[PDB]
Amino acid sequence: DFITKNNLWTNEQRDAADKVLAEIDSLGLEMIRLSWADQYGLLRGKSLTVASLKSAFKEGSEVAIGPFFFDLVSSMVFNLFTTAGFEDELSGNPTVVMVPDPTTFKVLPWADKTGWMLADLHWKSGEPFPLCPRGIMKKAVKSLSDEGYLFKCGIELEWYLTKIVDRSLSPESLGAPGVQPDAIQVQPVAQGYSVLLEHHLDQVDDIMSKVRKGLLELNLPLRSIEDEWAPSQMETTFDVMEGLEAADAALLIKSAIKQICSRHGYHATFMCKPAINGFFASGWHMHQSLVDKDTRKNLFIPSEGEVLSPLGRAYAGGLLANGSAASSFTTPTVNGYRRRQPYSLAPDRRAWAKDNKAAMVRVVSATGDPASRIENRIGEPGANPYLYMASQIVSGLDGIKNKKDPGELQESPYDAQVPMLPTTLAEALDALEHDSELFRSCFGDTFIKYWLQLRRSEWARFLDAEGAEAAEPTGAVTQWEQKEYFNLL
Amino acid sequence: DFITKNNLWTNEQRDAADKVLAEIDSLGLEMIRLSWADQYGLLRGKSLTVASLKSAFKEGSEVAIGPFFFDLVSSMVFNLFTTAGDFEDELSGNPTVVMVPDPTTFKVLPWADKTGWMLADLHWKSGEPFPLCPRGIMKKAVKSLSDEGYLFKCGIELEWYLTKIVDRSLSPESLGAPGVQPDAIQVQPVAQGYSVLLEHHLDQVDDIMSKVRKGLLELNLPLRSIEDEWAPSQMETTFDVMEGLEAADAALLIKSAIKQICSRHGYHATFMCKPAINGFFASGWHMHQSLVDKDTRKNLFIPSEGEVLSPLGRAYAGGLLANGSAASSFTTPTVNGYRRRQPYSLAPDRRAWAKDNKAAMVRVVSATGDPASRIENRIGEPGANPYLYMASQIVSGLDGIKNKKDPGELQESPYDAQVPMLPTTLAEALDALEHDSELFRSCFGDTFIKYWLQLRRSEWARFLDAEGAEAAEPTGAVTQWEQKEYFNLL
Ligand SMILES: Nc1ncnc2c1ncn2[C@@H]1O[C@H](COP(=O)(O)OP(=O)(O)O)[C@@H](O)[C@H]1O
Ligand SMILES: Nc1ncnc2c1ncn2[C@@H]1O[C@H](COP(=O)(O)OP(=O)(O)O)[C@@H](O)[C@H]1O
Ligand SMILES: C[S@](=O)(CC[C@H](N)C(=O)O)=NP(=O)(O)O
Ligand SMILES: C[S@](=O)(CC[C@H](N)C(=O)O)=NP(=O)(O)O
Ligand SMILES: [Mg+2]
Ligand SMILES: [Mg+2]
Ligand SMILES: [Mn+2]
Ligand SMILES: [Mn+2]
Ligand SMILES: [Mn+2]
Ligand SMILES: [Mn+2]
Repeated sequence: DFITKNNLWTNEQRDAADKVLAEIDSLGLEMIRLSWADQYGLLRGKSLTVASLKSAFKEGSEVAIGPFFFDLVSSMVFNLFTTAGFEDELSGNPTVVMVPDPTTFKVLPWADKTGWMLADLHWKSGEPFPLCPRGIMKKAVKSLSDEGYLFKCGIELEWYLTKIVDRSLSPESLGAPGVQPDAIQVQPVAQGYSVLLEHHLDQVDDIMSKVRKGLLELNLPLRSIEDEWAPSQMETTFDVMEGLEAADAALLIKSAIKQICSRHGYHATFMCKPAINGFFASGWHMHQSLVDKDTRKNLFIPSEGEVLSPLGRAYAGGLLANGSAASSFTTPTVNGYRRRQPYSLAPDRRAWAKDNKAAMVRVVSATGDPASRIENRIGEPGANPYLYMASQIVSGLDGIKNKKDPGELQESPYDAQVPMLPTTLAEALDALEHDSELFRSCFGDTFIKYWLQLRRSEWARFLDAEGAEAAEPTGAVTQWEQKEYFNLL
Repeated sequence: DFITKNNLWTNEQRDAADKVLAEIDSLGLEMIRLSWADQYGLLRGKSLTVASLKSAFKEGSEVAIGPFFFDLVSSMVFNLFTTAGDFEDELSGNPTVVMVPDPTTFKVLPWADKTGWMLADLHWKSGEPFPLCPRGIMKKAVKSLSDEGYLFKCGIELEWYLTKIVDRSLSPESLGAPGVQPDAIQVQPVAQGYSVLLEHHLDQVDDIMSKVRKGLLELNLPLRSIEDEWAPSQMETTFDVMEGLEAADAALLIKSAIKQICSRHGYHATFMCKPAINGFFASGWHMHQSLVDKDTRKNLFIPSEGEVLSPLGRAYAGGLLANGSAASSFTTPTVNGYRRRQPYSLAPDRRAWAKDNKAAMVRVVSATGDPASRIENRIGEPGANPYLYMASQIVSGLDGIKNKKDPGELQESPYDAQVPMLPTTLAEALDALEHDSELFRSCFGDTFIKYWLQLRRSEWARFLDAEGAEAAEPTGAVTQWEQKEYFNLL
C-alpha cells in the first residue's frame, strides 16, 4: 500500500474513496479516467477498469513523465533516453506514480459508463514530483493558508464555438514529432459584433443547451452563458469557488466543453485568437477575493473612502508589480500576446482602475459589498489553471507581505504612464528570468528552470517558422499559431 | 440586498418573485434569461442559471453599458476606455450597471429547452436609474400621463416579412468586423403576393405561421389576427388593447418571439421596413392609441354626435401632429424606414389628420358612443424601439392636451394638404429634433437626447459615406447598406 505507507491520503480522502467505490458499483460504471494536468494544462493519463482503479486506490498507477519533456507537437526538448543522477539535469524518462485524489471523482455525462478523477504525481520514493502544476497550486494555497487567507475565484471564460467541417485525419495531415499537424477545419456558428444579443443565445442553443446540461450534471456551479462580442464567441461564468477546487473546476470545465462539443460535431477552442477572419481575441479574466480562514469574510471590502480595503490594495499592488514576471504563466501561448495592445478591452499596461475594463487590474466593489474583488484581465482562455491561479496567489501575497502600493487609480488606462507589459512570449520569459526570486521561491527553482528552457524552445520554433516581424501584437495571426493551439487548446 | 436597499421592487413585484421562483422549481427550468432593450429595441443580456437568478433577486446582475455606446455593427461611437468624471456630461467609459429583474414580466419560452425569460431595469450601482434605458423613458412617460389622470391604451399592429433561409452567411469572409457590416442572410419568399388578404395565402404559410401563433398564445400575448398583407410574403399580426409599459413590453416580446421561432424552423422573420428584395414593399407599424380615465377606465376619446373625437382626443391629435417631425427619429429610427415617406403609399408624408383615410399621418377611427374610438398614427416602422415609439406618442399627445392644441381641419385628400411635410431622411428627422428639442429633452431627458443625436448622426454619416446623397431620396431603390444594416437583426 504505497498510498498509506507514504501517508498520501487524508482521512477525508480515504472516506471519499470508499464512497466513490460505492458509487461506481451502484451506477455500473465500467471505466474510470485517471488524469492530471501537464505543463500546458492538458489532461493526460489513462482510463482504468473498475478492478484497476481499486488497485490504484492502494498502489497508484505508474506513468511516464514523457509529456513534461515534450512540447505541444512532441518536440523532444529534454533528452529522454539517459537516466539522470534529475532536478539538476532534467533528463530521462523516470516512472512516476499517479496517486488518485478521491475527492475529485466525477461521472462524465457525455461518455458511456465512465467516471473521472485527477491524480497527483509522486516519485516512487514517495516525494511529490516537482514539475506537477497541481502541486504548485497546492503549495500556493498552503502559503496563503499559512498567512491566514483563502483564495476565492470566479471563473469567467471566453471561448469560440465552431462547427467541424474536416477533422484533418488524412495521413498527410498528421505531422510528425516536432511537426505541427493540420488544424481542424471549421465554420462559424453565428454572426457577431452585436454583444449580448439574446437571439444569438437562442440560435446556438441546440448545442449550448447540451454544454449547459453537461456542466450542470457535473455539479459545476454554472452561473451564466452569454453571447460575447465576436461572431460565435461565447462566455461561460461560474459562481465563486475556493483555491484548489477552483483550479480543478476550471480544468474540468474546459475539458468538458471541448469533449461535449466534439461529441456533437463541434469544436470548442480556448485558443486566444484563432486565425479565422472576424474572430476577436478571447480573454480569461480572473475575478479574485481573499477571505479569512477562520471568519470566512471577504477581506477586500472597502470602507466609505476606499475602492478596496488596505489588504486588497496591497494585493492589487503585488499583482501589478509581478504582472510582467508572471506573464508567461497568465498568458502561456505566443498567440495570447495578440491581446497586448491598446483599445482592445485587454490590458497592455500594469495599471489598476475602478470599474474600467481598459486596465489590467479592474476593481469591482462598493462600500460594504462582500462581492468586492479584483478582476485581473491579463489571462488567456488557454492558461494552465493551476499556474494562472498560483501566480495570482503568489503575486497578491507578495504585495500584501511587502506592503506594495498599486499607485493611483487610472482613469483612462491606455494613456497611463505606468510600466508596459510584455508584448511577446519571449519578453515575458525575459521578465521572469531577470526577476525570478518570487517565483523561484514559491513555484520552485527546478520548475522555473524547466519552464524557461521549454518555453524558450517553443519561442525559437515560432521565430524559425514565421520570423520576428510576426510577433507584433497587432499583426495578423500566423499559421504557426493556428497549427500550434487551435486543435488542442 | 441591492433591490430592497433602494426600494426597487413594489409589493406586487416581491410576491411575483416568490411565485416566479416557485414556477421555476415546479417546471424544472435550468436557465432564465435576463434581457433588456437597448437603444435600438434589441434584447441584450445574459442567460442565468437557477442559482444565479435566485441571487439576482437580491443583488441584481451586473452588466456593462457597452451596447449603448455601440451602433448596430459595433462602431465605437463613444470612447469606452476613458472613465468620465461626470458621465452624463461626457458620455464616456464602460461603467457597470445592475440589471434589476422585473418578476412581473416572467415568461417560459416555449421554443427553447427548459428556459425562462424576464426583463430587467438598468440601475446605477448607486441605485439611481440609468439615464439611457429605453424602458425607463417609457416608465417616465407613463408616470407623467398618470399625473395628468390618464392611461395609454395601445393596439399593436405590426407588419413584417416571412422568408425561408437559404444561407445564414456564416462563412468567415462574411462575418465583418467591429464597425463593419456582416453579410445579409440569404432568403427566399414563401408565397406570391399582390392579392391582398387572400385566405389561400394564410393557409399556404400556416405550417410555420401556426407555430408562431402557438408561441404567441402560449406566452399569453393577446393575439387578435393574422393576415395576408399586400406584398409577397408580407404578414400582419395585430393584438388586443394593452396598456402602457405592459404594451411596450409585449411589443418587444412579440417581435422577439416571432424572430426566434422562425429562426428555429429555418425561417427569417424581419421587421426591416423595406428589405432590398425584389417585390417587397414597405412594412409599417401603425400605433392605435386611446386614453382612458385612471379611475373609471372609460375611453376619453369617444366623440359626441357632431365630433370625430372628444376635445381631449382632438387636443391629443394636435400634440401628435405638432411634434411629429421632432419625434420622427423615434417612430422611424432606421434609414430604411424613410422609404415610406412618399406621397401615395398608404403611409404618411405630411403632418395631417383625417377621418378613416389611410393617406394621413393621423387616421381617426371612431363613431359616436363607440369605445373603440381612437387615433391611428401611421408614421411608425416595424423596427422601431417599442419604448421610444410609445413614449414619443404619450409625450406629444399630452403636450397637445396641456396646450389645447388645435389639430386643424380633417383632410379629405391628405396627400394634397398644405401642411408641414414630414422629414424625408433620418438626417432630416435628427435635424428636426435638434431644432425642436425642448419637449423631448424635458420628458425623455437632456442627456438621453444628446446621446441619441450623437449616435444616430454617426450612423447617418456611415450610410452617407457608403451610398451617397443620391441614395437617401425616399423613392430610390433600397441600398445594400440598408440591407446589411437591418435585414439580419431587425
Ligand atoms: N467575492 C468574489 N470573489 C471573487 N469572484 C467573485 C466574487 N463575487 C462574484 N464573483 C465572480 O465574478 C464573476 C463575474 O463575471 P462577469 O459577470 O463576466 O463579470 P464581468 O463581465 O463584469 O467581468 C463571476 O465568475 C463570479 O463568480
Ligand atoms: N380604444 C382603443 N384604443 C387603442 N386601440 C384600439 C382600441 N380599440 C381597438 N384598438 C386596436 O386597433 C387595432 C385595429 O387594427 P386593424 O384592424 O389591423 O387596424 P386597421 O383599421 O388600420 O387595419 C388593434 O390593434 C386593436 O387592438
Ligand atoms: C466585454 S469583454 O471586455 C471582451 C474582452 C475581450 N474579448 C478580451 O479580453 O480580449 N469581457 P467582459 O465584459 O465580460 O469582462
Ligand atoms: C393594407 S395597409 O393600409 C398597408 C400598410 C403599408 N404596409 C404601410 O407601409 O404603411 N396597412 P393596415 O391594414 O394595417 O392598415
Ligand atoms: Mg464577463
Ligand atoms: Mg391592419
Ligand atoms: Mn467577456
Ligand atoms: Mn471580465
Ligand atoms: Mn397592413
Ligand atoms: Mn393600420
